[PDB]
Amino acid sequence: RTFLPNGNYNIKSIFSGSLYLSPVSGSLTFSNESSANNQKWNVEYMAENRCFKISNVAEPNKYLSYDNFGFISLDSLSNRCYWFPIKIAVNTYIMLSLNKVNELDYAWDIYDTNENILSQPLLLLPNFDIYNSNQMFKLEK
Amino acid sequence: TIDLADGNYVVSRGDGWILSRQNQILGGSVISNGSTGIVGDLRVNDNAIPYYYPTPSFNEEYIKNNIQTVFANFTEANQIPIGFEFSKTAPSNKNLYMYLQYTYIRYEIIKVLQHEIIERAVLYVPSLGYVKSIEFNPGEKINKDFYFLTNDKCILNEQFLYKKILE
Amino acid sequence: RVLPYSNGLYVINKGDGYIRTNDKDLIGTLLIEAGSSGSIIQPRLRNTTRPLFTTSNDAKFSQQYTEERLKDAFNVQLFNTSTSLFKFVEEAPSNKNICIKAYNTYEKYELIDYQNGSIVNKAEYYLPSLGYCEVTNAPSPESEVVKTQVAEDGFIQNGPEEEIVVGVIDPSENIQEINTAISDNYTYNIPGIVNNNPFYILFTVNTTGIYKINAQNNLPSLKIYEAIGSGNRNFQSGNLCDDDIKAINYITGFDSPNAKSYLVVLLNKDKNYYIRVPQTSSNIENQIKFKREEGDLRNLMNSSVNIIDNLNSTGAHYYTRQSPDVHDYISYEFTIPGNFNNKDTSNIRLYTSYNQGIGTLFRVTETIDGYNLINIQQNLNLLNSTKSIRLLNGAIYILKVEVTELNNYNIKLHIDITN
Repeated sequence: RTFLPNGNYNIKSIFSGSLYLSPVSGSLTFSNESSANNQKWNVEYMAENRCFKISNVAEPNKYLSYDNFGFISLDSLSNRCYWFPIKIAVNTYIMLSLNKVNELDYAWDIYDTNENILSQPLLLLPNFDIYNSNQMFKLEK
Repeated sequence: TIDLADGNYVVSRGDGWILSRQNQILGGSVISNGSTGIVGDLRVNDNAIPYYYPTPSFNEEYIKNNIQTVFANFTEANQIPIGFEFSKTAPSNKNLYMYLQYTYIRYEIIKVLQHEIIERAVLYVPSLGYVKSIEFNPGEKINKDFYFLTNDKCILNEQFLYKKILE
Repeated sequence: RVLPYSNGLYVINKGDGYIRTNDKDLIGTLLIEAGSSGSIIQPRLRNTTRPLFTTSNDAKFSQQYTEERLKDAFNVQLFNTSTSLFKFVEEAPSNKNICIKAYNTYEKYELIDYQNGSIVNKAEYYLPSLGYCEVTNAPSPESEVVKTQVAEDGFIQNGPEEEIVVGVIDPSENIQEINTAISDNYTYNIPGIVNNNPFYILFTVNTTGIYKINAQNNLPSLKIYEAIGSGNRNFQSGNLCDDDIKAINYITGFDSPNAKSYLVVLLNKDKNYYIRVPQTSSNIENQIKFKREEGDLRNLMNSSVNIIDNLNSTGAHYYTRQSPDVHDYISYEFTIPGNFNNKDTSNIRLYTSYNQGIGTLFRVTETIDGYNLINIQQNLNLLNSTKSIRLLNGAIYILKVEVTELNNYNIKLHIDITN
C-alpha cells in the first residue's frame, strides 16, 4: 500500500504528458490518448518474488515483458514479465527487470530525438543511476 | 548462552542488590562540621516485603517454594526483627549528606534449553541496608548518578549459585 | 530555561534536608558541657510521621493522587510512617562547651502537569526525611538580645542541591499491551475500548534495532517513551514481561494535533517502551504499523519525521513544532511543488527563526524494500540562513535537523520557495 498499490494505471514518458503507453503491431510505443482499454495497464504486486507484473487490461492474459532483441514486449506470463520499480518522484518510476542481465540491471528506456518520442519503441537497456531521463516513466491512477 | 542441561534452575545472585529509582525513599539525614550521624532501621513487615517478578510457568508460589527449599527461608525468618545502622562522622570544614537504601538478595529461576536461557522469573527478598555519604558546599552541583540508580544492581559482587529443579 | 518536555506528567525531586522557617521543625537544642558528649535520638518508638502537602488543584492533584505519582516515579512505599531512624551525637572539646541542635527534615517532591509550554498544575509534596543537625560553639548567655521579627512561612533546604525529574504514566490514559515482542514487522489495531481517547501501548522487540513506527496515513502523530530500568528482572523469550514500571523517559514525538508524522527510533531488546497515541477523534479505524528498518532510513535514527505535503508553487511556508533538546533531532519529509520533469527546478531556502541546527538534506528514492536516501547537502547551518538550493520539481526530500543551540520551546522551520 501507499507505494504502487495494485490497480489500473496509465504509463507515460516524462518527456510528454499527452502520450500513453500502447501496443501497436506488437511493439510498445507511446501514442495519443484514446481513452480506451488498450492503454490501461493492470499492475499487480506479487509478494512471492517481491516484484510487480503488469498486464494489458484489454488483453489481460498478456503481460509486459521483453525479447532477445532489445524490445519490451506483450507476452504470456514468464519470469521476464517481472519488474522491480524504483520511485524517484511523485508518480515517476524507473522500471528495472528483477532478474539481472549479466551483472548489471536493465530498464525500460525510450529514445528521444529531441525530447520527442513519437514513433519510438520501448526497449530494455542497461541502467546505472536514477539520473537517466529516458529510463524515467510515470504511472498514474 | 549458559552451559547447563536443559531444564529449570533455581538461582541465587548476591546479597547486596539495590533497585532502580528507590534510593532516597526512606529519606536521608544531613549532618555538619564533625558531628556524627547514625541512621539505621529495623524490620517489621514492611522492609519484610519481597518483590516478585513472575513469568508464565513460574508463578509466585512456584518461585517462593522453590527457593525456600534450597536457600534462606525468608517468610519464616523475616518475622523476627533484626536491626542495622551506620555511623558517619563529617569532616570539620564542610558538611555532608547521607541517605539510606534497602539491600536485597536477588533470587531468580530460569528455564534453560539448548545451553540458552529462554525464561527467567525473579524475586528480590530484602536483606539489610546501605548508606551513601557525600560532602557538599551549598550550590555545589552533585552528580545525578549519586541520587538516582537508573538500573538494578548489586553493590557487592554478584554471584551465581544454582540448583536444578527436580523431576 | 527553555525546559522542553513532551507535555504531560512529571514528578521532580527538588532535594533533601528541607526545613520550615521559624524552627517549626526543630526537635530541640541541647548543650554539652566541655568534655561530655550528648546525642539526640529519633528512636521510632512510635512510627507515625507527618508529611506536608500543597496543591494548585485539589480536584486533579489530590494528596492521594500526588502520593500515587511518587509510587509511580520512585516506587515510594511509605508516606506517614518510617521505621528508619536517626540520631546525632557530639563530643565537646575540653576547652569550650559545644551545643548541638537538631531539626526534622523533608525531601521536597514537585508534581507537575506540564502541558504545552507551561505548568498548568503543580503540587508540592514534602516527604518526611531523617534529620538535620547544627553544631555550634556554646553561646555566651550574657550576649545581648535583638528584638527580631519572625519570617514569612516557608522553607530552607539544608541538603545538597538536587533536582531530578521523572516522567510518569498518566493514570487517566489507559495502558494497552502487545504480549508478543515485535520482530521485523507488526501491525496493531487500535481496539474498541480506547474509545478514541488517548492511551498507551506497551511493547518490546526481539532483536535490537531501528524501527519506523507510524499510524495509518502517518496520522495521528505519536510519541514513544522508554520505561526506566526495564528488562533487568523478568523476561520470557519472544514475549514481554510487565517489569512493573510506570516511570517513563521521552524518546521522541510531537504533541501537535493533526500533524502528520512517523517515528524512527532505535529500540533495544532489553527494554520496554510505551507509545502514546493521542485523542483519535476520528470514527474510522486506525492502526499502528511497526516496521524494522534495515535500510538507509536508520540515518534518521531517534527522530520524528515531520510531513509536509502541502507546498504552494512558490511563496513562504513555515512549520512550527515542539523543539527537540540540544543534540536531539527533528526531521522533515517534503515533496516539492511541481510536476517531475527531471530537468525542472524550484529554488529552496531552508531557514529557522529561533534555534540553531545542523541540517542534513537527502533526496528520497523508494523501492519495494524501503526508502533510499541519496545525500544532497551536509553541515547546513539553519538559523536565519541566507543560503538556497535548486531542488528538482516533484522530487521528494528529507531534512534532518540536529538542534545545536536551544533558544525557544518551538522550532519554526521555513520553506521559502522561489522559481
